[PDB]
Amino acid sequence: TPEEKLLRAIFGEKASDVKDSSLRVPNGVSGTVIDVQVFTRDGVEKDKRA
Amino acid sequence: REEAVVWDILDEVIREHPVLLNRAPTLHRLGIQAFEPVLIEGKAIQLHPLV
Amino acid sequence: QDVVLGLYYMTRDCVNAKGEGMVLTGPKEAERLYRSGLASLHARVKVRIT
Amino acid sequence: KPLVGTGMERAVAVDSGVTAVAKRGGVVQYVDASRIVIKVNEDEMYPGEAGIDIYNLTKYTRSNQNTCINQMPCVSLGEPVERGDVLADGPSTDLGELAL
Amino acid sequence: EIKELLKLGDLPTSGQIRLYDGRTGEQFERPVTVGYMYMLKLNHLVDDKM
Amino acid sequence: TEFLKPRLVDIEQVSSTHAKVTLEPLERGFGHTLGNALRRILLSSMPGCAVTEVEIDGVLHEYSTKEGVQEDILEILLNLKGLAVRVQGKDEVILTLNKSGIGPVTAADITHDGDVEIVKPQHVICHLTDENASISMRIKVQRGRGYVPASTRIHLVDACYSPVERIAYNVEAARVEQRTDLDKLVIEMETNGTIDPEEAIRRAATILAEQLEAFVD
Amino acid sequence: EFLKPRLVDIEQVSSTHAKVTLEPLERGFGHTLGNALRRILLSSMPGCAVTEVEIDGVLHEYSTKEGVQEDILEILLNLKGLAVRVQGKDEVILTLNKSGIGPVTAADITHDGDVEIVKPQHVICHLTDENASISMRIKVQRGRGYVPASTRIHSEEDERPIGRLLVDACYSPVERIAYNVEAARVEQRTDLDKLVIEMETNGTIDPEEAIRRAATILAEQLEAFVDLEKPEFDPILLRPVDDLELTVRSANCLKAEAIHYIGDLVQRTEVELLKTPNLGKKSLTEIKDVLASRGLSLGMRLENWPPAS
Repeated sequence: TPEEKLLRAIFGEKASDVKDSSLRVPNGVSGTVIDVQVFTRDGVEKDKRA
Repeated sequence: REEAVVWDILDEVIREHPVLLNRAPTLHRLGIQAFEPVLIEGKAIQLHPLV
Repeated sequence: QDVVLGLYYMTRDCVNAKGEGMVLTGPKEAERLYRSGLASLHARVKVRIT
Repeated sequence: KPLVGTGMERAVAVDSGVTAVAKRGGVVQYVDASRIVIKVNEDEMYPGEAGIDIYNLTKYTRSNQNTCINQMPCVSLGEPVERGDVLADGPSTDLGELAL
Repeated sequence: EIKELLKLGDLPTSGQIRLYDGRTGEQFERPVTVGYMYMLKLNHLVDDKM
Repeated sequence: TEFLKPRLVDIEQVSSTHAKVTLEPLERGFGHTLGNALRRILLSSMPGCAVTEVEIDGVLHEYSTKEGVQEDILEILLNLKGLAVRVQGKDEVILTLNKSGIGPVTAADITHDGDVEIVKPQHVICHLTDENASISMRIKVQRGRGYVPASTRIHLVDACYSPVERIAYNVEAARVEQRTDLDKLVIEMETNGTIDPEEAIRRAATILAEQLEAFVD
Repeated sequence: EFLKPRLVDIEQVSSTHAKVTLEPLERGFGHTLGNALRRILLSSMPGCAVTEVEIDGVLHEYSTKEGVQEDILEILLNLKGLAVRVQGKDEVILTLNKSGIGPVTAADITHDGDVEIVKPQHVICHLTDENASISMRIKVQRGRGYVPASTRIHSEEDERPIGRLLVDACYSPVERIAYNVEAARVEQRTDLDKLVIEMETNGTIDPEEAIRRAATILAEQLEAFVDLEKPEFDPILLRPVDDLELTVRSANCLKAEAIHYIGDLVQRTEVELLKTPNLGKKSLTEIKDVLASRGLSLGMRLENWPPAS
């Protein structure tokens, strides 16, 4: 919006075509990661870590 | 962020500001009673014995 | 429940107990007698009260 | 372990599969916090394939949300084991008994 | 049998002993029962309920 | 691994002879150890003098009646415990009650000696009935480091020495910043007026420090 | 007018515990002290408990090391109970190495000037295979009270060594303290009492030291007893320069040039920077971009940096 447009203008941030959906740890709960699994649809290229 | 300063602020907004406490089968009107909050470490509600 | 067990145990009297029979000016010094181990919580005693 | 008890606790630990019970008797060849290998005695051994019974212990893993189910070997290197003895306690089992 | 097993123990039959408040260090009138009870943690744990 | 000593100490003292003091923050557990011990000394061991014995001018015994006084002798003994005696360097003094008449003998009706100081002349000792109502006698005091009962004068007045009429210590939770739970210690005490509460404490725990002078470093 | 007490024979019985005694005790003071000392004895005393343990191939405490029958969690748990003592150091890292089939005790570590292993037989864990080897960095520090691993992470600040498994702090010499006042008849006095304080310990502290420091804190607390809205600059300016997430090369130059906070940086000028060692056009280009991204630039003059407390 107008005032939002000015806000990016002063502080010079490029507002992304992408929004953050990232999975983050629930509030207050804290622990150690003992494992990670990666499932992929058949045909999408598996990324590096996976 | 839970900056250290807010806890003191919470003590201000809490002071005179009752909260309603209620238990499961509300029967007579005493099933809901108002109390003045006292900040307590821990996840449990502490409840005056006489009540 | 606990509180009523306390007060009952508080005011109850046995037949013979430490401090039986003595006399005190007032409750202040009654507690002073008790806390010190001189007088039993329950013993028949005359004390001045107002 | 229960300090005061009844005597079913042995049966409960074993019958539930939480603990790991020896299939055949013999002597322990190898004990690791990971696996347990038992060298079978001949009376219990079948003629073909010879064999040793290898028990792969379960390690830290997910329960039907959210507990952890983890086994610890209760036996030591080179120990006599008889058929039907607890090789390892599961969660809430101590030496073959039921400890809740 | 319990009393007999308590006899081998060196511990009294009443199953009660003298106990002292860790605060004042004073004794407790009457013996209190002390012993070993098996106790469970049910899983209601509070940082679920809150 | 340095230690914790407290900060801010409100003393709200009712009247003069009565006081309730709060001291916070402490380290967890310390309010109770400091509190209790300070209570033990204050109660069971304190320097002070009140009454071990008084001769009876009326009779030779503790079981008897007087002429002109409705108070029983035990009543007067009661009153005796309540007389405030602060004696100077003089270790044991003795006074006289000389007075008579139609009205109660107060503490201003007692002779005034040199080293004797009574904090309340107003104190009511016993009444005085009609007419002449013969009364006066000699009173001997005594010192104690504690409270001395009646049966303890084994070779009679229960001797209440310790200026403390009452001592209680309330331990409540103290909040310091990122320190979760602490002890906030509130000492409430009444005195017989000889020494004010505030200093009785000071000395009360000064006794404590001196017993320890053999350990520190 | 009063009598002060003092100690007397302190009788050691086992390497663990001992019975100290305190004669010169007046009427009732046996209780006034004995509980007050138990109080300070059980809790606040100095102690050294193992804290951070970084082991070989172990990623987290929930895994299993091939070749050892103890779950890592259990080995961590065994360490919390390793009793040690240092002298002039407040934290030391001990290197434990051993291999081969057999028990690995606590005496197998590598000795240090302040290292005293009070229980050389204390079992760290077993070893189940001919060639199986465990190397470990064991960080022991000294402190007071109970500090569980949980409260240990607030400060953080690059605890990144994913290999470092924290354990819970056991700090305390005292195990069990009990006091009994039996009447001590010194040859002449009416009635005086004694104090038999029978204590119990992990072997890392001597009786006299304890009982002394106990009373030490006590009177030390009586000490007190005896007598009776305008922010100016932008808050972001006081954030450390590390918050800019510069290149390794660029970050070191600023610390090397005495530029530690954002406020210091916004003052320095373009001209000055190419003259500082290691910085060329390439390095400076990175810096100009990150500053514009937070609404800043170089060389702004502030007539009052910084204020004022």
